[PDB]
Amino acid sequence: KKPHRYRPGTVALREIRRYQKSTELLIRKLPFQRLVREIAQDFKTDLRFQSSAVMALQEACEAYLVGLFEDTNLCAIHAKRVTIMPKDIQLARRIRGER
Amino acid sequence: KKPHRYRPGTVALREIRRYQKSTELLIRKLPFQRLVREIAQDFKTDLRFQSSAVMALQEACEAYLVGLFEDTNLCAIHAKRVTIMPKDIQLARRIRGERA
Amino acid sequence: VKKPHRYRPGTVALREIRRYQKSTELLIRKLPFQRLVREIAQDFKTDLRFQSSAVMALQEACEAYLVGLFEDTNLCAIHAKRVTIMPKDIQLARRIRGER
Amino acid sequence: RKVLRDNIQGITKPAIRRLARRGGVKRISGLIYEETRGVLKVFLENVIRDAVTYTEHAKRKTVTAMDVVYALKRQGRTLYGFGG
Amino acid sequence: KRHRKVLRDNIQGITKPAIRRLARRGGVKRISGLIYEETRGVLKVFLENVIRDAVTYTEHAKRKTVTAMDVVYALKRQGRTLYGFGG
Amino acid sequence: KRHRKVLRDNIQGITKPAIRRLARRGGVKRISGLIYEETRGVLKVFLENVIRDAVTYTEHAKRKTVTAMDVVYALKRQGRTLYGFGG
Amino acid sequence: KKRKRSRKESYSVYVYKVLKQVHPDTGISSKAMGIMNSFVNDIFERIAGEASRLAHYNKRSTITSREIQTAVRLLLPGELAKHAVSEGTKAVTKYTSAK
Amino acid sequence: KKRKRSRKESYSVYVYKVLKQVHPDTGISSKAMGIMNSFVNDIFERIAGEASRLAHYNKRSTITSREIQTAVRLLLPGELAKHAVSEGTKAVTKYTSA
Amino acid sequence: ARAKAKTRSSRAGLQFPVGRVHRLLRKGNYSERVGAGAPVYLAAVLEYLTAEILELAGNAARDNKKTRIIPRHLQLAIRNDEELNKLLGRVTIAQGGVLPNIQAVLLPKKTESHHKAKGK
Amino acid sequence: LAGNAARDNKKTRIIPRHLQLAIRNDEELNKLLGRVTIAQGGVLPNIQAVLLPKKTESHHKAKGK
Repeated sequence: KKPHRYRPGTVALREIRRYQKSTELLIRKLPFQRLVREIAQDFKTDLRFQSSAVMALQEACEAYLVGLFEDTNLCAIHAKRVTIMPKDIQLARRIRGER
Repeated sequence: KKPHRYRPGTVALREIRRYQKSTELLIRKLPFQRLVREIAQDFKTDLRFQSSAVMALQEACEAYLVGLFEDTNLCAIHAKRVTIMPKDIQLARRIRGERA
Repeated sequence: VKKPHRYRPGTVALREIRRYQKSTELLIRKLPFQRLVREIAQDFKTDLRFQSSAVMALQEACEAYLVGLFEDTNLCAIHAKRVTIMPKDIQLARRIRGER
Repeated sequence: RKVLRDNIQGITKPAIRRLARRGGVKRISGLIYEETRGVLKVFLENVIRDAVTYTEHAKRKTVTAMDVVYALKRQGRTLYGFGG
Repeated sequence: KRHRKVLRDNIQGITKPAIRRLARRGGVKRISGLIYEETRGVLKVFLENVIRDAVTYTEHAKRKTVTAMDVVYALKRQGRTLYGFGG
Repeated sequence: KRHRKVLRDNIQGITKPAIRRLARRGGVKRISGLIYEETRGVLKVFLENVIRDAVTYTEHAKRKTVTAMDVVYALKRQGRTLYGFGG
Repeated sequence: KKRKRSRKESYSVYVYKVLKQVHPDTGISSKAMGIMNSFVNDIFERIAGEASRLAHYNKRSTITSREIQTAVRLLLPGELAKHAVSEGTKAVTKYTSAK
Repeated sequence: KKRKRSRKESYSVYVYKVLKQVHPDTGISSKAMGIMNSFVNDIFERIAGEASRLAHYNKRSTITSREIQTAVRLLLPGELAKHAVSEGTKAVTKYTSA
Repeated sequence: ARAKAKTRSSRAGLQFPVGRVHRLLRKGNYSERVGAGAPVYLAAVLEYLTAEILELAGNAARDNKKTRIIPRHLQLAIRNDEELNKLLGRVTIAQGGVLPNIQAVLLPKKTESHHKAKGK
Repeated sequence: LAGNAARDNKKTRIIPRHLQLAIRNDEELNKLLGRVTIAQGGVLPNIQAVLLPKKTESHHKAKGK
């Protein structure tokens, strides 16, 4: 029997290094194709989306989200904590000015 | 009383007298079938409404609305005005206690 | 030297709406409210003897309904552009509330 | 003696203002003082006639605090505190 | 086939004349112009509140059909008490 | 005639693994439990805002299709210029 | 229905007999039976309802005649109370003599 | 004659203990114990008063957890319903798996 | 024999009693047979709601610089909330008070009043 | 929305400050003029609650209990 259970928080450092070195999108295309379709229904119905329009919306949306999480992390390391939490996300948005 | 014109506000007194003496529902049945169906989608999907359920909802919803108007009217005649307006509806709801 | 700083009508009444709204005591005097409760109970059953905690649970519920009909007669006297509560306001609040 | 007039002239003019300056009113007309003695003798009649009915049911001659907490609860204005 | 579902135009389904016939039974004589949007706000909150309690009883019985003795059992709690269209 | 589900994907597909893959690119080491509902509230107020300006350009040309040059034109106004997805 | 179906209970036969005593040669529509049958089944759940609570406060375990007399005194209004507390005692008097 | 004063029963030890977990420094004056026993005896009356109607309307004879849960979904307002239904579900789950 | 035992409340980890909400639910004639999964659910919904009158109140006692949750501090926490003022919305709290509010039109702002001898 | 904030402060002229107390309150007009700086505006009154006087009570060691 070899449990080989790496201690908590050491599998993730290997995960961070491998993920930061590749460019493939991390949210699946079929589910995202629908979230845009639902948020478009209210503005007008009978709107037909070309293939590129869903792709651009995926690259901008991943990029806003990747960033908010590098600023939430910077705020967490300030309070002496090492983990992101719900309260930290709201200091980053008040300071950046989005409100 | 040339049929061409009756002075403003005299056709309506004939309308009030005739309307208060009959009981037929005043909102059309096919459009109100839909408002209930749209409101139901959020609470659950695959809900099937028996014929009576949309009838009761019509005879309660008309009754809440007929009432708010009589209380809005009482408030309007207080300020010396003779017409209902948007502001008057809100005083009736704060006093009755519904809005909070 | 004939200036006792006589306050203009309206500055000794906004320094009392602000000292009575921040306190928890009871405004009505206790002994004159131990005779209204007894005169109104000498007509239903003669010789009824009230306890000492039930002549205070009636004061605290007849001083919290009056301070609740004076915030619905100061939202109806500001709808006709007046600042003075008048006896035709207390009568309107009751008809809409349901207590006529 | 419970002189009828004295009992109702008991809610005096100063205390029909200080019970109303706790609501926001800034100017009070002269006739408010008469109407507001009328609406506190048709409220006590209703609360003190439904505390007598419970008291008679238990064959007692004292109107306890719990009975008033059960008269107020029926008419829609529960009181929390002076009772259990 | 029926390749369409009910959009949200329904709240404007109450027409401008219908709110002028449920207010002439009320005694109103000169309805003002802005009232029509407000009366589609007061009806809109009410129809949801009878509805949420109506669905909550049906899901208790694990059925899929909202029968009228469910509307009548929801309308009693909120305040009214329809007598008639139900048992 | 109609997909029985009308949920239009209710902020779904952003499953715990996807939000634990985007955060790890960021640098986050120990994501806390409540973040997942919040990060489905921030994505939501963004996908709507690029969209409201995107439809507003298409209705101006009267066409019924939202082409990618419309999304690149909307994204410049808010503040982030995507380079090349549409060109 | 009649496929081994259940049988409902209605106070509709009884209401017709009362209509005959007060006003002879007059009839009721079936829509007007529905409003009346509900009232007879709503006054039952308010007059009986106050009786249950009255029994518990006192500590006693039985809802006897005195309790349905205090409920009629409190729930009903002014002169439809004196005329109904009196009517009921007369029927209890007769039953005590014979059953 | 005999002593044996009827022993009054109140949920007042339990209110002091919840004050201690939520805030470890404050203390409740006697009147607040009175305005708190009444709250606990009022929400209990509403939740077991809509459960009994629900048990009878759908012909049935027992109040199981689902019935005491339909009431919380109806009597409590908007947000407090979602948090409370979850808080109970975690607490019953621990009971069965123990 | 028969072993030794511990409170039912501890077994489910709830502070509020779970053996006293079974007697009070069965001796009030609410229903004939009480399920055994219902006393535990109803001793948790009361406890969650107890903290809603014990935490918002305490936070309003520090703000007035006192160490006891007296009767008024209970009103300033059940009348300043939007989901606890729609449940306890008819209840009157003994020896409480009113929440401070003065409608804006009344506040002194007549701006010289006017109508007097032309202040011009 | 600026004149209505001049009666409240008891003056008959809409001076530069009364312009900030009207464009820094309304949500539609503070999301359009949200970067602009008024010439002598000042600031809108706000003291965060955590630092208000005492509150947690400055007793510290509080020797005794």
